[PDB]
Amino acid sequence: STVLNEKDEAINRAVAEKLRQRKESDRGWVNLTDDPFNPFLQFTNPDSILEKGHFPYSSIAAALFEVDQSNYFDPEITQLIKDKKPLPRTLCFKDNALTTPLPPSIYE
Amino acid sequence: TQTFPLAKLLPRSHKSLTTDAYESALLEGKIAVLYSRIEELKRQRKWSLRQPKRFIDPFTRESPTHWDHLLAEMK
Amino acid sequence: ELSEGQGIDNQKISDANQDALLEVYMSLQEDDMFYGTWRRRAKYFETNAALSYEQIGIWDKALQLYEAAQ
Amino acid sequence: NYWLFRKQFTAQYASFIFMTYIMCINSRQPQKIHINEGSGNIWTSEMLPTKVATGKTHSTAYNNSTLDPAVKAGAPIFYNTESVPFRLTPNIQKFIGEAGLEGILSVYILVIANSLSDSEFDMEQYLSLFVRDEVISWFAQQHRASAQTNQLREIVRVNVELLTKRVLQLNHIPNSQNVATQFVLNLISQAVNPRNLAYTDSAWMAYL
Amino acid sequence: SKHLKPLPYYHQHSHTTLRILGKLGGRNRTFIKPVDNLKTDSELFQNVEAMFKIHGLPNEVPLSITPGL
Amino acid sequence: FDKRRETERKQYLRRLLSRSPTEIAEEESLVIEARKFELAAKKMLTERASL
Repeated sequence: STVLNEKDEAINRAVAEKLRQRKESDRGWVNLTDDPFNPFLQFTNPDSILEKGHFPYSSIAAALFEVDQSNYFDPEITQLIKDKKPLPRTLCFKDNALTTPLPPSIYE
Repeated sequence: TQTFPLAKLLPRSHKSLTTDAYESALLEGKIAVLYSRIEELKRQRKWSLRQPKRFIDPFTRESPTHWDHLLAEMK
Repeated sequence: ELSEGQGIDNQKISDANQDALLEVYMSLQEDDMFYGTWRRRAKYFETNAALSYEQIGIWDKALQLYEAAQ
Repeated sequence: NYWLFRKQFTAQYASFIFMTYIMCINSRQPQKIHINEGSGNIWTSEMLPTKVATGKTHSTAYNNSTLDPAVKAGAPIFYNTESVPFRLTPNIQKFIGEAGLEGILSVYILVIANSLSDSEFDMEQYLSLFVRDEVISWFAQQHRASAQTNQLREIVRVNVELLTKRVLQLNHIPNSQNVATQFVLNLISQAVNPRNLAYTDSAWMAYL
Repeated sequence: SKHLKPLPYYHQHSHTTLRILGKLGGRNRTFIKPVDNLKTDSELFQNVEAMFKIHGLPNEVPLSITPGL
Repeated sequence: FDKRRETERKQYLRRLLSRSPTEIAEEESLVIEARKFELAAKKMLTERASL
């Protein structure tokens, strides 16, 4: 079970280094490398690829994922994208009545 | 990936390998080289995603002038 | 079907499934796949080496490896 | 039926891998390895060991103080020009399965190589006549020359020693500092490497 | 091997078969070899299908039409 | 505020906007490939853990 401690201390080191990087970079500069969703990309979804094994690899196969409509987001919107908070102006309707706003679905 | 790379383990293997293990090793190598190139570009201050914060005029953001209402009626 | 192709969170059920499959393999005396499944699943180097030496057929060296492991 | 077929197919594929690797047979294109569909028997046609002149390789077999005169350094030798030692594509790996590669394939290769190595059946006597016939055929067909007796004896001896060394290296080492089948695992790791798998002829059809 | 069954089966036949198999010695299992009579899906005719309509299912489902042929 | 920082900011922005087509194409390709590797982090992490 010491492997669990090894894994958790690895996570702790990773998050501590991320924190130090963001504190050293954000002071006087705007860094978007750490944010995963801020340079938002609406990738295409071709159906030619079928096996779907190690999608990042197979550069030719991954080249079918042509990016369309690139966009930038307000940092608060990116923060809302993280976690499961709903978007600001979402309107969810069910049985001709308003319900609690829904978070975006998560797809692979 | 760099806390313990797979390219150290693969030569030292004691169990049967598979194409998938080499797939994962090549993928993590690509991760490493991409991050290295990203850091090299950032160091040279040639990275578009990293820009200095811009100054904001305190007066403009507070109150709406007549021209801005006229531009709302515009749109 | 459940022994392979499962997520990291499914390690407990995967381990139980492998244990059941090893029971069945031992019962049928299909010891080759039995030794293969242990050598794939086992973590320690001593277990792997001893199991391989036992499967090949030489027993004294397997005994020595188990001695060292214990 | 499917499970029994998979087991027998893996066993016979281990036998076929050993058979191909020992005599350095290459160009095992997927239209030459006939496979049964009732049993798992695996047999390949067009079995011709590949021979290349010493000048066109880095082999140092003739350099161990052979009695062959230094003028005659173009004698043939068994060699595997293909980058991958034995044919093992991703499809066979997926069919055999994660467990099979350690359960049956490697263990059976080790068992065969252990049985056929100087254990009251020493190949040094058997391989001599067939290596002599192979060498005389190679000389007659390629070099278009006649080999005199002593040079033929030296070439046969060198090839027999090389073949028996290839067979003997697969045997598990007497000491137990490492797991058995370790050399077989090294060969499998070489054969599955995508860098080695890609660097091959298109007719070899590595993707299947 | 087909006759080797417990007490509900005929007693004399099972005991005689046991005596035959035991009395042979090491020659009773020297015949053991990898199976060679495996039957594909094409043989043992079951691949034939037929379009059927099911109340629960929304659309037609291709069942196999030869379970008991 | 500070006037020096901005001239530095404006000079930096002009320098980035004046880059050669090859360099900015490389930057765009790096971002695209980074996001492509981003989209499949979970499967890669699980496979690495299993291995």
